[PDB]
Amino acid sequence: TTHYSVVDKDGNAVAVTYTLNTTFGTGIVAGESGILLNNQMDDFSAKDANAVGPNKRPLSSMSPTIVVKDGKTWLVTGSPGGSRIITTVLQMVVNSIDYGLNVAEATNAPRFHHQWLPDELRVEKGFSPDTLKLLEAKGQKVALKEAMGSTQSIMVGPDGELYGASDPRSVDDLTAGY
Amino acid sequence: APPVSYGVEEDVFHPVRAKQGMVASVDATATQVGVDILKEGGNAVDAAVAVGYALAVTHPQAGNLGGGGFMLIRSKNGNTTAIDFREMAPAKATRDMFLDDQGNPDSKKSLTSHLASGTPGTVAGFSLALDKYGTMPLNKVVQPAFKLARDGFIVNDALADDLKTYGSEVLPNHENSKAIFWKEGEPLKKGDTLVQANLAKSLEMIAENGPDEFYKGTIAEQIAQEMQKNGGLITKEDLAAYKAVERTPISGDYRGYQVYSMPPPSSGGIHIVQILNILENFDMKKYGFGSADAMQIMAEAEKYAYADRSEYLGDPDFVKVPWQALTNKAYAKSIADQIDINKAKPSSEIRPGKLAPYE
Ligand SMILES: [Ca+2]
Repeated sequence: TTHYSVVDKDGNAVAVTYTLNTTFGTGIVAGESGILLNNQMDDFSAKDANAVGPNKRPLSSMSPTIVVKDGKTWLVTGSPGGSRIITTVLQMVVNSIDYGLNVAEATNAPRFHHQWLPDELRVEKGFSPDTLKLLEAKGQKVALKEAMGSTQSIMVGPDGELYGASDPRSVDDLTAGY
Repeated sequence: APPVSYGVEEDVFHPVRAKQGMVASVDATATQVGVDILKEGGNAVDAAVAVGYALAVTHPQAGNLGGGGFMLIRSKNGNTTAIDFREMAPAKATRDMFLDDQGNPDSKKSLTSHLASGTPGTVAGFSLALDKYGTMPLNKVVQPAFKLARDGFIVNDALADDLKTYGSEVLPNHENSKAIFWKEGEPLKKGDTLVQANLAKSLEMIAENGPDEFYKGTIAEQIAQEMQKNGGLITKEDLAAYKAVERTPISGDYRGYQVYSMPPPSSGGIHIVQILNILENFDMKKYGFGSADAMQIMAEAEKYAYADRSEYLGDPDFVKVPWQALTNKAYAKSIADQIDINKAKPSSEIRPGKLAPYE
C-alpha cells in the first residue's frame, strides 16, 4: 500500500491511498501488459458482512484524510499499514492539533497502537522507559514492535505557505514543491 | 485546542517549504513528476493522477494499474468528496472459494494464485477524478509514466531491497514477471535500469484510447486471458462492469477543526472520527506528547473503536453501516466516561457498543 498527498496553488487538495494489497501483490503480471495483479481478495474474511461475495469490495483500513482549520484546508495526510492506518493518521491529527507539532515533528514522532485484539499496547522505539513502566502500572501490556506507517503529508498556512513531511520510515521518498 | 506550529528554525525536524504547490509521496521520481505537472499549470487532481500513474511504474510494490484504492478531494471552494476505486470481487466469486478440503482457509490461494485478484479499479478511479475534477487530458498526465516505462529508470535502495526481500517470494515464480524484474537469474539491484516495455505499451494505449483500454480493450483481453488460462475468475464482463463510486466523506468536528476521511468501504475513516470524538472529552494538550496519561487515554479510546470496527462495518453497497451512531458525540461521551486514566480495561471486557440510543 502507498499514500501520497497533493496541494496546488489555488488551495485544491488531494489525498490518495492505493495498493496491490501485499508488496507486489500476487507477483503475477497479466500476460503481455506489464501489469502486476493485486491480491485484494485476501482482505475478505475467508471463513458475515466482510465475507467473500460477487461484485463486492473487501473492507480496507485505507484512510486518506483532509483536516480543515478556520474554514480552509490545513492538513492533508494518510499512510499504508493495514489496521494501523487508523492510529497512524490519528496520531498525525492529534500531534498537529493538540500538541502543536509542525508537520515534520508530527511525522518523525514515535507511534503507538492499540487495536483491542490482540490486547497489547504496541509501540515503536522511542518512548521513555519511565513512561512505559507507568503504562504497565496502569494495566497496559506494552509490546515493542517494528515501525508503523509511511505518512506523506502537507500542512497549509492560511496565507498559502506549504509545509511538508515524508516519513523517515520509508527510504527514497520525497516531499517537494515550488 | 492550543496554538498550532508551522515550524521555526529552532525545531529538530523541519518541514519542506513551498509557496505555490507541493507533493508528498513514497518515491522521489513520482513526487517530481507531480511537481512538474503543477509547474506546467495542472491542478491538484491533474498532478495526483500523474503521480499515481508514475508510481505504477516506479513503485511496482504498491503503485499500480492492477490494484485499487481511495481518494479524497477538497476543492478551493470547500467541496469535499471521496472516490472509491477499491477492487470488486469477480461475478464468479463465492463465499467458500478460499477453503481447502478440510474447510480451512488456504492463505496461498488468496495471496499468490489467480483467484487472489479483484477487478482492478485504479484506472477507473483516476479517470473518474480526472474527468470531473481535473483540467488536463489523460494523455498529458500519463506521459511522464509512459516515458519512465519505455526509457527505464535507475533502481534505488528502496526498490532493490523490496525486490530482494518481498519480490523474491512471488516474482521469479512466473516467467513473464521474472522477465521484467529479474536480470540474469537475480533481482534487479541498486544502479540497474528497470525498463518496462510491456507496461509502456499499456500506458501508451490508455493515453490514446482512454480508460476503456483497460476495461474493454487490449489490456482487458490480456487480463481475461491471463485469468482464463490460469484458473482465475476475472472476465471481460467483470472488467466492463467495473465502476468507481464517488461517495460522501465521513466528517467530524474536533476542537473546531473539521476532519474528513474515507467512508465505507474504508474501515478507517469512521473510526478516526470516532476516536477523535472520544478524545475531545479530555484535555490532551495538558498531558502532552508521549506521556503515560495521554497514551493511556488514547489506547483505551482506540480499544472501544476497534471493537465497534469488528462488528458494524461492511461494503455500503451491500450493508447498512451505522455511521451516524458510530460518529455520534453522545455515544463518544458514553465511551469517554468509561475510561479510567489509572486502569486499563482488559479487551475481554470490551464489546461492540449498544448503538440503539444513538440511531
Ligand atoms: Ca523518508
